[PDB]
Amino acid sequence: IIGGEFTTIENQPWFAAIYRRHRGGSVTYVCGGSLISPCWVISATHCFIDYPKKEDYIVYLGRSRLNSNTQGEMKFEVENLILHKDYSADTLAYHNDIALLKIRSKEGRCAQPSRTIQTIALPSMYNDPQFGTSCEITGFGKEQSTDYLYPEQLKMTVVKLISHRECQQPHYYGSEVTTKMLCAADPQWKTDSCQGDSGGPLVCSLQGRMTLTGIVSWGRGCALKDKPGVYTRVSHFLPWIRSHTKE
Amino acid sequence: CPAYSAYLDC
Ligand SMILES: N=C(N)N1CCCCC1
Repeated sequence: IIGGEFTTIENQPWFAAIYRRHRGGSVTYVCGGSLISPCWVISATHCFIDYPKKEDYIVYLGRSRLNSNTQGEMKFEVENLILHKDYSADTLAYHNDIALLKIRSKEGRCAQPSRTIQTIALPSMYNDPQFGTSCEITGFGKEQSTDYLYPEQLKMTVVKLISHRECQQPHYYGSEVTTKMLCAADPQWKTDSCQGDSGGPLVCSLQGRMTLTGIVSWGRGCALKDKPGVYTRVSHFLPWIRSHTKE
Repeated sequence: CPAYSAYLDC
């Protein structure tokens, strides 16, 4: 996250931290995700495509720091890794960039909710907020594009939704933005998602509910003029989600 | 890796 502010898991308790194990034993951060039910985490397919073996992943919930444990955190193995069948990647962007992870502990249990571990509500089909609405993004992604390292402390910021019309202009992304994507940005372009925020939540309060509106997917640079962040439009994928979550 | 990837391994 470029700009914004440091936060803790209590402010975003559905945030899932996803890591990949290596052979000689080292564990490294992969992507963000969002807890949508005790046994299920939603993220982005591009996080996993290159290594799509479930045994390779660990999920943490209740975790505020990247490479240090947070008191109360829970570790999970990935029982099932579900990648979207129509996923693709261009020279530029990803399509159908959505994934589901069924989590279970070594004890055979799903997530136990707490002050640091909560689920987030899904949206209503084909219902997204108005353009110009302010929403939250969260993650452990870079604080500046030039950084080599990732913050050890979780961060969050605010960006405003951009009209499909506006984001589709060549000044911006032209035809690369489809209707299954949502754009959002800072009006000064001063704050944004960046590398390592992928798979994480875009959260808006539509009506009275905090709701998972988008999943961090792509963009050109970070906090770059006329180049907004692009998010998997979750309200267009509800049949896919409910289908693969009924087990 | 697409040019506009944000993925931590691109
Ligand atoms: N929102 C931006 N700028 N992004 C999204 C995550 C990939 C890097 C670019």
